[PDB]
Amino acid sequence: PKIHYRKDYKPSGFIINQVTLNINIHDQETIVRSVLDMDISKHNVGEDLVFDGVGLKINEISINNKKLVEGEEYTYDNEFLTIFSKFVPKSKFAFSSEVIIHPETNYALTGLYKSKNIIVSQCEATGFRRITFFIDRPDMMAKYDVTVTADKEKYPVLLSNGDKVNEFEIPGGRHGARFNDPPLKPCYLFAVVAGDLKHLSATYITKYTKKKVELYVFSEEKYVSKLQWALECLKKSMAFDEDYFGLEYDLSRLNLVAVSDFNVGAMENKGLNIFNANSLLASKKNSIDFSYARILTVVGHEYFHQYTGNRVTLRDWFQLTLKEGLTVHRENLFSEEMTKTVTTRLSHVDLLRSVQFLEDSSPLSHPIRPESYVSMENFYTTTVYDKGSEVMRMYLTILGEEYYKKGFDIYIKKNDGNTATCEDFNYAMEQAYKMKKADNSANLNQYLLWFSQSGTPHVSFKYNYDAEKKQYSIHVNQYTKPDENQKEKKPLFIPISVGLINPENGKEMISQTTLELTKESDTFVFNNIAVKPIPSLFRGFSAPVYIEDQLTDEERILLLKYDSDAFVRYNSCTNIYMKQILMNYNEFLKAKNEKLESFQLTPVNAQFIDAIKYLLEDPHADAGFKSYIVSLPQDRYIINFVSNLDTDVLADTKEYIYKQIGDKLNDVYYKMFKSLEAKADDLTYFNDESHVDFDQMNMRTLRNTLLSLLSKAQYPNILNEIIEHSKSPYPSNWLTSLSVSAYFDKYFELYDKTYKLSKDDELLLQEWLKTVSRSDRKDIYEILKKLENEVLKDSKNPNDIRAVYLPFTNNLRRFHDISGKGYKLIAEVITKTDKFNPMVATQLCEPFKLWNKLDTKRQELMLNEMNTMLQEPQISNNLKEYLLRLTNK
Ligand SMILES: CC(C)(C)C(=O)N[C@@H](C(=O)NO)c1ccc(Br)cc1
Ligand SMILES: [Mg+2]
Ligand SMILES: [Mg+2]
Ligand SMILES: [Zn+2]
Repeated sequence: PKIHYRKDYKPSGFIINQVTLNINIHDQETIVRSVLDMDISKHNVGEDLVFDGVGLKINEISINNKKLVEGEEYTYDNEFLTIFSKFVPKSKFAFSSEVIIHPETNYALTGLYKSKNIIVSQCEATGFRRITFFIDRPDMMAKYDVTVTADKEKYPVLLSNGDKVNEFEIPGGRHGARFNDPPLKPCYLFAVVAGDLKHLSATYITKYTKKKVELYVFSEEKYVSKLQWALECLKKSMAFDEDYFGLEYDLSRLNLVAVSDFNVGAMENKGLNIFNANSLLASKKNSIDFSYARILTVVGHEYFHQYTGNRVTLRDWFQLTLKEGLTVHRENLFSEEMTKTVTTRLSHVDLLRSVQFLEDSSPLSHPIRPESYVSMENFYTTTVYDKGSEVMRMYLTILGEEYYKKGFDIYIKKNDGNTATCEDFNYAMEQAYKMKKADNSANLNQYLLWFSQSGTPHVSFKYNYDAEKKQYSIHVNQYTKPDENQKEKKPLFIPISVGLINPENGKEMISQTTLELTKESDTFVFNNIAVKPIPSLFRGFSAPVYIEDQLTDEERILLLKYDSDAFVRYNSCTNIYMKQILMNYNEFLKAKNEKLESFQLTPVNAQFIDAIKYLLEDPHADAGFKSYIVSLPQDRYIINFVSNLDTDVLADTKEYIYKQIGDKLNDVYYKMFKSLEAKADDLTYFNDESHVDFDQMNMRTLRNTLLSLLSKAQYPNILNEIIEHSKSPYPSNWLTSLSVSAYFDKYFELYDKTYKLSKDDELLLQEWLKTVSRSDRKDIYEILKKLENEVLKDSKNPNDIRAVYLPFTNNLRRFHDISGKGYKLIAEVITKTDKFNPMVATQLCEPFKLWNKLDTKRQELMLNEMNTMLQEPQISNNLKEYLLRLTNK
């Protein structure tokens, strides 16, 4: 296993100036001819010419139109093409090759592959080497001239980067298209698409240069009517980057293409973005509400890459977070502006503090700029993406909007058309930091620790108030637990957005303030504070940290009701919940350990329940926010606070807490579920695919959340509401009716009903699969078997496999069955999947990420299955490295 190190970076001894491709798609094979106009770089030391080339069938290779003989002049081991230096020229030369590949049987979905009836490429990060020989690394910038030929019947639409400069007929019912893309680009941004595609189109005129940009969105003919929202999101994305960042699109045309088989969400190939179908296609009749936020973010994400990723690219893959973390940040700013709901920001924080915090306290923990990798695909992580985004967002919090836009502009102008590192961005921000602080002595050298230091910082507080002097103090410290990456952790630059709430009237006591914590501990003092305040800390979640507010539940309730910041309210609620959960957990645990005949449980705080009722009944309060407060924290958030987690005890704990709150508020829940119906399920714009109301969708989220609570509680005659719910035109509703019916005898009745509604739409069926997979059923294992035999079968579609299994993995009581059969089931799916798709195989390993946080029995069970997987003779490099790191080997 070759290990690559960040410290070992050095420029290539070679240069690739021009790439001339001929791609020749036939029924049984695809022939790829490539001419590389190359040169010798100043870093050259007469070394062998080594190309990346994975799974290529060599017909012939040449240097300056002279054939190379195998063995005497070169060797090829199906991974590297090694041309001995004595046969390598010392000036400008041309390398050429003709190889054969087979997209039809490429089920790894990397390189060139077939998705249903569409030929499509995926080259990031190391996919281009699976198409032809190349020095497959992002710092090898080249010009591209690409010709694609194919059967005209089967592949009328041909697409690649750049401008289409020629179209021509070919004898035998074939045709060709030539694409010239003069601007330099890394090879992972190369793309090609061939198929019977249908499209929607529009013309966008840029804000400043008034340039006409042709926008095209593609899909297979059957789903062409699901492209409308995507086109709207693209227009929105272009407008936002113009309005916020002052950035216009520089090309004549932008294509978006949806394919059914895709490993991730989408890919930002220059002028040819390629999407997972579930992240581009939607209709109000055939999609759940989440699809609309999903498509908005993903279309937005790929578009913002055009500057942060494409025009300013990476020096090496260790700088991945520079384009991904920064683009997610831009996507988040975009989404918050478009949705105009507080739940947008809350949803990102909810994701980070559950999934990413878990990762960062697991053996897989890494900094957003990793120090090493075996398979780069294994580091496209929530750490690199989402913690990266938070690190990028903190710049904005520190600098403020005005100076952040100035610093960002410096970064773009100074690095446009070039490769860049994380240091380059921090430099640009430091320039704005100097301007803001009004002295050239200020620097952001400490901030670089955010890129290099792994683990989640812990921030705790102590408060003091002197009523006589009207003086308030906030004593703060930070701490990061040592791990396998850093022996000693250093204090980070932590920006703490704070407010001070007057507990008597709920008003703000000070103006907007961001405390800059740069030491291990500090004391921030405030004068002229009339009364003892309740601190509103880390407003907007201003830093990716564990917050320990040290507030009483009384104080947290007051913030929940009266604070102005959405997150702090949300977090105060979260902290009240966590305290309750941890208390009841230990009480349940001690009773189990000591085998007690009787014991007591601490009831849920009555004033807390009163506060929930208060908010729920407030008509001016946000429906989305309401759905969060009636929901306990994510299991993966909770586990970060519990050692040797007994999943049954946690399940017991949650059930007790929900029942306590339900026994008081169920009537309020039902009353709200009925009153929200009119606005939530309004059909006025059901046939307008460009009209999306995120507030209305939040109301539906609240209704479906309340319905779930009422169903679990077996509320009187709630089954009637469930039946009526199944007749709703909105998929979010009638799929909800399926999952909540799990607690009734009518489940399999709705199972068949919803299946018939879903079966004729590829994406809708996959949502149905997720709904079934996540169903709280005692017979879920029998149900999964039914899905495998009747629906899933032999499908190699990642959307299909992930839909069937991943939701089930979050079933706290059933997946973590003490027999370990849940662990055995997924390990079998992982090993099975690994034979044709290593990336998705590692994706299916997500349940095992918390293995060492569980009780000793469940630890042993998970560990056994992972060791079983590790001993599979044909295990991929991706899966092997992932499991080796996860199990600390
Ligand atoms: C769902 C989400 C994580 C946002 C995604 O699609 N990421 C892309 C990406 O960054 N597109 O620009 C992605 C692309 C390549 C690889 Br390998 C992994 C993830
Ligand atoms: Mg091959
Ligand atoms: Mg299919
Ligand atoms: Zn991206």
